[PDB]
Formats: sequence, structure tokens, C-alpha cells
Amino acid sequence: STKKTQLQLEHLLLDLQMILNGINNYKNPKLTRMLTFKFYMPKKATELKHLQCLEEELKPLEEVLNLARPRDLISNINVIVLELKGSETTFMCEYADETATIVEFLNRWITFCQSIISTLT
Amino acid sequence: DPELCDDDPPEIPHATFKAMAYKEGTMLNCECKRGFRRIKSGSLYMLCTSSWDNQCQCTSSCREPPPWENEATERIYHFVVGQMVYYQCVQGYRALHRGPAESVCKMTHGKTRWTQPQLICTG
Repeated sequence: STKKTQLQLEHLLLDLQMILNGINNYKNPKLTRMLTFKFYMPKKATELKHLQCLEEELKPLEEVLNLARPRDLISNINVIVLELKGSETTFMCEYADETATIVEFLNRWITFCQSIISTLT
Repeated sequence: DPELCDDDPPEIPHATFKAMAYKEGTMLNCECKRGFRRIKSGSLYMLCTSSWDNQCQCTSSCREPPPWENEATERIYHFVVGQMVYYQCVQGYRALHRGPAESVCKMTHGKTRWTQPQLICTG
């Protein structure tokens, strides 16, 4: 069902959005610190199958959050992702030849989610 | 529970800084050399807990912990309040002024800040 997938994608994007907005603000002194970690994302993420690269970077995401309940949020996130692309490696994420900060990483995926939701029309 | 310092130690032109030992909680970015990314789904940093915790690992496209296929720029560290680094001019430069040349990340009223070293290295 198109609506199931849309819902899941919305829930997923809102959790990511919660983290991004939650750490990327002037009331967080750890930011600079968090921006030194190199995150990996797809160069051109567009198919739901690409959610494999987000999945492969979740423990790293949970790790940066420790500098900011993460353990529960990431768990929720991870399940939704599996629900959106299964348990098989759906893509060979040797990733972009380029890296990213959590701000970019999250910007990519939040945009990915918002886009696919509209595309599902 | 150690607190991370919001900033890097003061930067002194032509000077480098070194910690003599690392405190419970300093983190070391698992950075890689050019043409090498970190192992898929791999840890982001090592953590001092006494010894280091995680293991860095770079594939291809506490005491000073031992190398791995590291980064040729340095190691990006994250210190905790109470930590001190020591400054010394690099080669080709001498201490013009030698006010305190070490820094401690202190947490005065809320925020953390490093003590300002007073070291000056002229050509």
C-alpha cells in the first residue's frame, strides 16, 4: 500500500528531523565537536533501496549522539528502515566517494524521505 | 561523568600542543588517510575508559594509543575538562615570550573554556 510506505517514511523522517534539529542549534556547545566526524552517504540516493546506506551508518549516528534516549531512538529508526527495505543488503553502499557531517548526512536523508513521500503520488 | 570541552585548545601561531596523558573520556576520531574510508558501519572514535575502547579500521575507496592505517594530518582529539596540553614552538621558531605555555580545559560557571597560554614563537 502506498499509504503504509508513506506513513513509515514520514515517521522515519520526523525522527531524523528530531535528531538534526535537536543537535544543530545554538544551545548545543558540543556541535563543533560533532562536526568533526566523517559520515558516509549515497551520492545520489533516490530509490527506497538506498535506505541500505542509512542503515549501515546507524551505530555511527548513535555514537555521535552520545556527545549530545539515543539507544531507543536509533532502535526505532532501524526497525522502520528494515520495514522499508527488508533484511537483505539492498545496495552495495561503497557510498559516495565523498564524506559528510551529521548535518549533511541528516539533511540528505530528511530530503530523501520528504521527496519519496511526494513521489509516491 | 567527564564533560567534553566545547572547543579546541587555544591555537598559538607556529606552536603545537601535546597531552602528556589522556583523561577518562577523551575521544579519538577514527580518521583515515586519503583514499581510505573507515570500515563500513565502523566506530567513529576510540574512547578512553584504564584503556581505550573501540577499534578504528580504514579500508580503501590513558596513554597515546597505537596507530592503525591512520591520518597524516594528526589525530582529531576531544578532551574533557581537567585536561591539559603542553605547547612548544615547532622547528624554525623560538619562544619570544614564554608566559604559561600549557592549557587546562576548565568549566567556569556553566560553559567550559581553556586557560589562555601566553606563548609566542617568532620566525
